[PDB]
Amino acid sequence: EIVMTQSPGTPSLSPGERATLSCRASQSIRSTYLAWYQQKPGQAPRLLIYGASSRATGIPDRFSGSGSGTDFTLTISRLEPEDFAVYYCQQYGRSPSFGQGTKVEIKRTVAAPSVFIFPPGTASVVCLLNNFYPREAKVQWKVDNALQSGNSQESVTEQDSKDSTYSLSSTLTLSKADYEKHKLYACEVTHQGLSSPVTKSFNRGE
Amino acid sequence: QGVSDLVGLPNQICLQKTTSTILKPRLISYTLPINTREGVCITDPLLAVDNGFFAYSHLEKIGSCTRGIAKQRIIGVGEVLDRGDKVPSMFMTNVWTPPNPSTIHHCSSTYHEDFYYTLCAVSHVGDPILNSTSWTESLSLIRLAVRPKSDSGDYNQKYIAITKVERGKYDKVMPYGPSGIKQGDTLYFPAVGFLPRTEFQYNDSNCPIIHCKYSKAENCRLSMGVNSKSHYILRSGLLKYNLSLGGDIILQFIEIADNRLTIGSPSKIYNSLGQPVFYQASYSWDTMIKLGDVDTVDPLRVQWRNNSVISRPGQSQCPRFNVCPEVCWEGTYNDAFLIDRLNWVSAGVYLNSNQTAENPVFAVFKDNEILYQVPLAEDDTNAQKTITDCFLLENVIWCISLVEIYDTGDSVIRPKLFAVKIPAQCSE
Amino acid sequence: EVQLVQSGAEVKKRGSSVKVSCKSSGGTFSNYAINWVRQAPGQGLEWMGGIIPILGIANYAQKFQGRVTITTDESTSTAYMELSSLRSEDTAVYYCARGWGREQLAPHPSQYYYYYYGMDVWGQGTTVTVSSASTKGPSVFPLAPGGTAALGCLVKDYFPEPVTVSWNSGALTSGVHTFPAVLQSSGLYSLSSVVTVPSSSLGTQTYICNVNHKPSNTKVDKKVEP
Ligand SMILES: *[C@@H]1O[C@H](CO[C@@H]2O[C@@H](C)[C@@H](O)[C@@H](O)[C@@H]2O)[C@@H](O[C@@H]2O[C@H](CO)[C@@H](O[C@@H]3O[C@H](CO)[C@@H](O)[C@H](O[C@H]4O[C@H](CO)[C@@H](O)[C@H](O)[C@@H]4O)[C@@H]3O)[C@H](O)[C@H]2NC(C)=O)[C@H](O[C@@H]2O[C@@H](C)[C@@H](O)[C@@H](O)[C@@H]2O)[C@H]1NC(C)=O
Ligand SMILES: *[C@@H]1O[C@H](CO)[C@@H](O[C@@H]2O[C@H](CO)[C@@H](O)[C@H](O)[C@H]2NC(C)=O)[C@H](O)[C@H]1NC(C)=O
Ligand SMILES: *[C@@H]1O[C@H](CO)[C@@H](O[C@@H]2O[C@H](CO)[C@@H](O)[C@H](O)[C@H]2NC(C)=O)[C@H](O)[C@H]1NC(C)=O
Ligand SMILES: *[C@@H]1O[C@H](CO)[C@@H](O[C@@H]2O[C@H](CO)[C@@H](O)[C@H](O)[C@H]2NC(C)=O)[C@H](O)[C@H]1NC(C)=O
Ligand SMILES: *[C@@H]1O[C@H](CO)[C@@H](O)[C@H](O)[C@H]1NC(C)=O
Repeated sequence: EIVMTQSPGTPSLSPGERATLSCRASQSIRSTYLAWYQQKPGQAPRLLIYGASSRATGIPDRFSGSGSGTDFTLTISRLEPEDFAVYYCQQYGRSPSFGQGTKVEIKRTVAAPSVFIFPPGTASVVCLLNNFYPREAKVQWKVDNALQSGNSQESVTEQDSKDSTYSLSSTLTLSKADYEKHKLYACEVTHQGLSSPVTKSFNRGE
Repeated sequence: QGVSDLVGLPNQICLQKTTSTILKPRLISYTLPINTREGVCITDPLLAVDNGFFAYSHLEKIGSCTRGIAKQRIIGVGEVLDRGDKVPSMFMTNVWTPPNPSTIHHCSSTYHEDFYYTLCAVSHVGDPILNSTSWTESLSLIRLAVRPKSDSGDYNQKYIAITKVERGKYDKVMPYGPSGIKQGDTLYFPAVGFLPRTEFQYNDSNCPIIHCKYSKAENCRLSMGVNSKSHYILRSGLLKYNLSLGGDIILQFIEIADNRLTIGSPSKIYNSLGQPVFYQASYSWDTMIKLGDVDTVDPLRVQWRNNSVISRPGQSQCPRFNVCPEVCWEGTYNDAFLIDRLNWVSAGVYLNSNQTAENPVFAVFKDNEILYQVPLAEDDTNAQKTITDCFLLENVIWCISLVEIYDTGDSVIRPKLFAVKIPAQCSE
Repeated sequence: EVQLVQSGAEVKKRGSSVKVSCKSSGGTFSNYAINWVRQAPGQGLEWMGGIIPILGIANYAQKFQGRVTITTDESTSTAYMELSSLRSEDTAVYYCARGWGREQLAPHPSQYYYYYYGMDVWGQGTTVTVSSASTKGPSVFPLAPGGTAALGCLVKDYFPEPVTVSWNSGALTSGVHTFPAVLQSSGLYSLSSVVTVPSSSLGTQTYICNVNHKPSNTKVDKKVEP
């Protein structure tokens, strides 16, 4: 019944550095009833803080709890490779509840997406956005003159082990019936790290 | 001289309001057998104090206070005495344990010359309040001598099952509350009657919804039962046992009058400075404290105080200081003891919280102001049920308070007992 | 030292019911609480309920009240969580976790409150897919390509996750991104795995992706060529 809101959602900041993540409750609560959990990529969460200031059995001294009333704060002193994960705050007691989570990304220099397009009763056209940063990027599909809506699906990788970039696959699925009725196929990629939108395109042929 | 009832002309007490702490509580739970172990809950407590004697009861079960397996039921009596340092202590002298501890429920004790008479319900379906339709009415009496003897037959302990109960138009009746009174040779126990909701006459026009916008007129009637569609409604009152009669024991039910009517709840009747007083717990929408001078005992009518400062914690529907009719069954038992009739000032424990059973404060208060108070534990201390009983030690007013708490030192829900002297002056 | 062990991944029809196990390896359940937490794919954690066995009490969040029964078996030192009438919204990973739990006095004539604390011991998690679609193998399609080129494999229309992809029989690793699968409104999944290579080498080398979906026991191995 109590609602927890976390912030920021997607912070981007550099290793070795200090970090502070805020959790706020829709209600005032006693400090005794609050925990901080960490979920590393694709595995179970683990407990960092309980009672809003205490590190548990087997926890490094980097992690520090703070706050009371309605505002609470987790603090990482020296960030480290493993310290890049998702962080959840939990109010517990009668009916426990989690915040939506704060995922600490890696800060790095802006990159630009390499944009590629691949042609195929159905056919699927794919557009790849290789090795870009930061995650925020948009893909707009284009048929002869058309700007499409609600017929495309999107997938994104996590940050690369080597260069900490993202790649993206967008895919346009349409029946082979409407494939011959149209002639041009393009994907427009807007990103912060490029001057102005790049667009790769083709027409059935070659 | 010694330990006596609160009668006569006691030593003076501070009648002025003060925010200083002039009350000094003491722990006296030690000369009693609450010997601690984790894994147990110690629930359903009872405290009674009369004429330098006391009755005490609890149910120790293993695990949950609700679902746990009952292990021992204690009904004990003893003396209230001066240790030598002018502080009253409680010394158990005679303890009774039933053979099956899961069957005794809702005990109530009143003192008469040589004994405490404690009246209990016998149930094979759990708490009759929750299993009202399944409960076949069975009442027992355990009479305990406060000063036992050696070759006295059943003078020390006497268990007897009651067969003759005059319940009037109520389907069944039951003791509900810690303690009651004597009038001559006639004992009166706080009690409750179960009335079929079908034959409950109540003018819904009496429901006070004036300047209560979001309250309907039915809410009073619907709140006379454990929930809106309960088969029964609960009507508080007394059970009368006249010791002069002889023959098979007869108990007779006496319903409480319908002024400031609220759902049957644990109550208690006691003598203070010559005259009887009634406290009824606010288990309903009327959350301001319910106590007052008994006008008549039989029929039972109560001049409820118009108290505007003492209430009890509730839940989201009928929380502390709620005054508008709602359909709810919430709240706690926190009684109060009249210690000065001329100014009508009382002493008792309340839970300083709106929607949580915690923060017990011992307070001396009048109808519209708390004269002075002191916390009995820390801010967040889980505490629910309090029974306060005051008396005299060498003509000085002392109160003994039972508080059902979560004990953090042993992680056990259990009763603790405090002794508070009421100070003469308002300044240290 | 103790850790918890949960049952295996399950796939169930819409409207069916699930009963997930969670067993204590090291000791009994003695006095702790077992909470049940769930994580929808790509989403956050939500507490579903908890149980305190030594008290014989279970408590649930409102959103899951009625749909969830949290039971135990102290003979087997084993808690169970049964969800019923599974909707697609219940496709998730269900962890069991352990923390302290305390019974408290409530402002009610009969009720008691029950407090579930921070959870410090976690099970490995149990994936539960709910879908009306049936087990199927994937169609492996190629995606063939001014100084760097991209190629890849499209692993389309396979229902039971997962599928695995390698390049050049696991010899090509650098510059590879295998994307997280997406679910089509057909109730089937589709994935893409891609590679950046030198354009100079479009003729020098030959690239082969190895799609292997075990639930169907597929091993299509498809080439890519201009
Ligand atoms: C615990 O509950 C107390 C009672 O709650 C009330 O009753 C329940 C059933 C429900 O109806 C609630 O809505 C009620 O608030 C809380 O104390 C009450 O606080 C309110 C204000 O929040 C008080 O009110 C005032 O009443 C005065 C008369 O007694 C009016 O003069 C006054 O009117 C003026 O101000 C109001 C706006 O406040 C405007 O209408 C006008 O501007 C006008 O000039 C208020 O209406 C009420 O008297 C209090 N009742 C008490 C103390 O018995 C309590 O909340 C706390 O109250 C005090 C102690 C402060 O510390 C508050 O900040 C604090 O919230 C609840 N406690 C907690 C912790 O929530
Ligand atoms: C009301 O009475 C019924 C019947 O006696 C109680 O149901 C029993 O509950 C206990 C505890 O779970 C079981 O061991 C018995 O097998 C039950 N018996 C039957 C016949 O159902 C019920 O618990 C009682 N209500 C309360 C609040 O105690
Ligand atoms: C308790 O029982 C006794 C015995 O019957 C009652 O005493 C009678 O009281 C009436 C009126 O007070 C007298 O006329 C009788 O002479 C009394 N009889 C005896 C034998 O003393 C007494 O009234 C009862 N008490 C209550 C409160 O009902
Ligand atoms: C509590 O307040 C009520 C209402 O003021 C008092 O009851 C009324 O008191 C007047 C005298 O002022 C009588 O005429 C009425 O007959 C009383 N009853 C009603 C109105 O129902 C009540 O006396 C007060 N309590 C105390 C202990 O004085
Ligand atoms: C109930 O109230 C109405 C109006 O207030 C009245 O006419 C009626 O007589 C009342 N019922 C009884 C039994 O007095």
